[PDB]
Amino acid sequence: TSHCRFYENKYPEIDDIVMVNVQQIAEMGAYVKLLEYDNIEGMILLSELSRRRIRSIQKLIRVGKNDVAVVLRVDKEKGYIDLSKRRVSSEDIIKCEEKYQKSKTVHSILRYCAEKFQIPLEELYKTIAWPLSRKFGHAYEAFKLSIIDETVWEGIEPPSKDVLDELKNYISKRLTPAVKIRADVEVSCFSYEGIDAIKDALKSAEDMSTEQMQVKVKLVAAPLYVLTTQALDKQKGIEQLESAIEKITEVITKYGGVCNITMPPKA
Amino acid sequence: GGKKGRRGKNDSDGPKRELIYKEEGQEYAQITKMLGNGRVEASCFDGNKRMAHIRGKLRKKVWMGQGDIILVSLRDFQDDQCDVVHKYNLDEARTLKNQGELPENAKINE
Amino acid sequence: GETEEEKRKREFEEGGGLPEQPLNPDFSKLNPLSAEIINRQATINIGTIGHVAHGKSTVVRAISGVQTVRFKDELERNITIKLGYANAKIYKCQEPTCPEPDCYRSFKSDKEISPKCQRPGCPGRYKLVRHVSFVDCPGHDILMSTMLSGAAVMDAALLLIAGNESCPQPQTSEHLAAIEIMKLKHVIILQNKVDLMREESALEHQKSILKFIRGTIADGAPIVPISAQLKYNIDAVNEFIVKTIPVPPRDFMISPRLIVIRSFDVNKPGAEIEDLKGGVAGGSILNGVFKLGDEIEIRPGIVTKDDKGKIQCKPIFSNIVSLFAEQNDLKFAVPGGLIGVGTKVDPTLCRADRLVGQVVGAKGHLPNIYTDIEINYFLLRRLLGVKTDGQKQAKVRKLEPNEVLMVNIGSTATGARVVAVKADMARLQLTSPACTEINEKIALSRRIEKHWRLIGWATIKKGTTLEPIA
RNA sequence: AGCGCCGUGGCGCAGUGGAAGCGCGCAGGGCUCAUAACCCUGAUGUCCUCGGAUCGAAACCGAGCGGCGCUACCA
Ligand SMILES: Nc1nc2c(ncn2[C@@H]2O[C@H](COP(=O)(O)OP(=O)(O)CP(=O)(O)O)[C@@H](O)[C@H]2O)c(=O)[nH]1
Ligand SMILES: [Mg+2]
Ligand SMILES: [Mg+2]
Repeated sequence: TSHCRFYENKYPEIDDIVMVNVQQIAEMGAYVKLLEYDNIEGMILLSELSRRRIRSIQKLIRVGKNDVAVVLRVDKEKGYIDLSKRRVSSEDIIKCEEKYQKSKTVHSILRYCAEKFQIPLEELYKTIAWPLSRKFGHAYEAFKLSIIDETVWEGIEPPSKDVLDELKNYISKRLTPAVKIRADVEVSCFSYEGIDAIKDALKSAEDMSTEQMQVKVKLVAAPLYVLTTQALDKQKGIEQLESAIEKITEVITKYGGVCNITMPPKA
Repeated sequence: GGKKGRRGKNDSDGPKRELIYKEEGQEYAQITKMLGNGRVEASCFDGNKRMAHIRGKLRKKVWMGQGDIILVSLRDFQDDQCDVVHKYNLDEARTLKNQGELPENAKINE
Repeated sequence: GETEEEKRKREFEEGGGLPEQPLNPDFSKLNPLSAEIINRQATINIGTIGHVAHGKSTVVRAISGVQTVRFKDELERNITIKLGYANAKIYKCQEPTCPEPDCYRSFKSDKEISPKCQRPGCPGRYKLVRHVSFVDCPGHDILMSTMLSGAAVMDAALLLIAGNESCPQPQTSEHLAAIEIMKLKHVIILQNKVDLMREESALEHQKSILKFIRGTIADGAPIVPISAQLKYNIDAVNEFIVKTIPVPPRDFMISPRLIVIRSFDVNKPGAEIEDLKGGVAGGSILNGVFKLGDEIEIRPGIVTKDDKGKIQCKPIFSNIVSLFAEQNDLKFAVPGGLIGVGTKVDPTLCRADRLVGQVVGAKGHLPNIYTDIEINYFLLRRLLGVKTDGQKQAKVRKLEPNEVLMVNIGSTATGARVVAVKADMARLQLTSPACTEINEKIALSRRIEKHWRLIGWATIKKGTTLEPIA
């Protein structure tokens, strides 16, 4: 079962950008299911549908698919929403798609957990969702942290240890992402002996390949030597390759040859 | 379509007409290009490219386009130019293709 | 039942395999025809000259079987800059019964010392009479520096003329005169287009060829029809190479020297750099004998410019890690052949067309580098390689002071500036340093029709020396 | 050879974590006296092939196939 809106309230807020799945259209307008929030329909007026002049209702509505939306007025006694689609800026739709994708990933993960445990999704959200959103501001960022740092599940009471264990199993199995930091060094050496110097620089660079960050010097052509690292934190590899650059410069300068930098370490 | 049709002769020869062959100078040809002033260019089945006038009883009575088999009468005093006399509506053209009055290298089929 | 590879291995073992050279043979007793020298190293360099879109790599692979790379994804079909390399072992059939013309045969590098005679009915083997290295020269109007350097390296020549096209080809005359410049008369003229040529038209074309080569220094150059696509008329080429071309004077008392035409970086990608190789100088030894593990230095070396505009020349010191012939690792070097000397030189130093025509001298010998050279030059009356429509083929002008001219000093392609002009001598100022050891015959080219055009020969008589910084 | 890119339904593209996509084509229908414009509905797949997790794979990944681009012919 799919219920229990991600955000703070089942009913929407004022001027909150929303995220629609259209179901049918009447003469007045479109009554549309809201997927960003739990299940409650919104009314999109015909005069407030299309940026262009209205000519083809079904060409733009696309019954059975998802789209962006904006809320204008809300009813806080029984539940009613006034919605618009014309007034969506060129850039806001991008943040809308990313919010949809992350919220839908979280929804799918927790719906998987609820289906495995046969407990209503609302209870699992009661034990997992919004205390996590209070701690970190986004459940997906906290999920990534729990992938890295397991202190995320500290201070929260789960219904059972099995729930957290199987949630960790699923997140490790599905939310598995290491960034390839790649740099290019041009050896412009003209000295007497460089192959020995190249080997010594090779050893100096490769010895600092840590347990979690293994830096390897790949060879493609004569001048261009590639330096490859798998940066898990993305803030340590650049220093590793800078140290490698210092080492290779130290090795090369004293022997007689020269080395030049072509591509510094970057993501 | 239009209100023009009721002003016409109403000459309804829809049933299959008997196709007309070539007689001592009348020869078959193929429309190659459409020109202006009601004149067409016809490649005749003799290796020549004659200039054929869209002709009386044919001007605004039948409408003809590129790549249409055609019957055209020559002029003995001037061989280069000629006159389109009859048009075959792509069915008896197949029959002539099998009988091969024209070289079969000119293959024009829909 | 036996696989063809097993048959080839059995023939190779029966043929003697590839005997390994002794670590230290008695050098004074060795000759370029000795078994320990001939089995694994060539002794005569034969160059190929011809017009573009004529076919020389095809002729080379018809003769030798070793293909030229024709690389760089844009030089694959049009032209090549670096010279091609090929290796053919010349074999003769000992049996007196088989006719002499087909007794000889050029076989690949991995061929056995005594392979079976492929002629049906003859159960004889083959005797290795000579090993030669076939090198392709670029016959293109702008591609002259590499062509002239190769001609300097070459000891024998092969001119290719297409019968069906125009009889007088000016680029063929260019290459022939360039060869005449550097004291090489062993030229075997070969007609590429004999399949598509008529009975009397071929005779007329041959008569025209004989008419053209009358006043040149080369007089008795053999002329032989060959095929490049049908791959016939190769044995006669081997016979003519053996007979008309004797061994150039090259023995063991002369000082060891090297002339490098091409450089290679030995670094196979994908595999980790832990297992790599140094830098390769592809050079011919026109004089001297080398061994395993020697101490050498490239005399011109690195060229650098100071803030004061002074040209500094750094002799590239290098320890010879190994020397590679066509087939396998050798232990001593036979003079008069192209060898890949794999030394501790940087693969980056051997990356681009850097070590193109540079002289290398072993430790204990001092080739002299020069900035300003006192040269003695001889010109010709008419420019060669110009297609005039029947009006007084281009006339050579006397050289003017302060003119940039391309001088190929044996192997070094330098842009010289004229300081003064005399009746037969001149002063050349070089921004790119160049060396001089004994003679180093020089090819002169001028920029007239937007490209280098050969004008004549020259010899160095003096030079302003510069002392390299160690 | 390595690395970067990719895998139409006919072509150009899109989301790839919830299962066939859009636009341009093509067929049929609609508006119009008639055509174009415009409107409506389809009929086309192995989103390249072999596997792993999974209610789910085409995606996420890997055990490979094929085509493009940089290093560049890498003795
Ligand atoms: N029909 C025919 N083609 C030949 C013959 N000889 C050579 N060719 C053609 O020459 C073409 C290329 O040969 P190739 O040796 O690589 O060219 P090249 O002469 O080295 C170019 P450059 O002169 O600049 O060095 C081949 O495609 C071949 O068809 C021949 O005898 N007959
Ligand atoms: Mg009527
Ligand atoms: Mg070649």
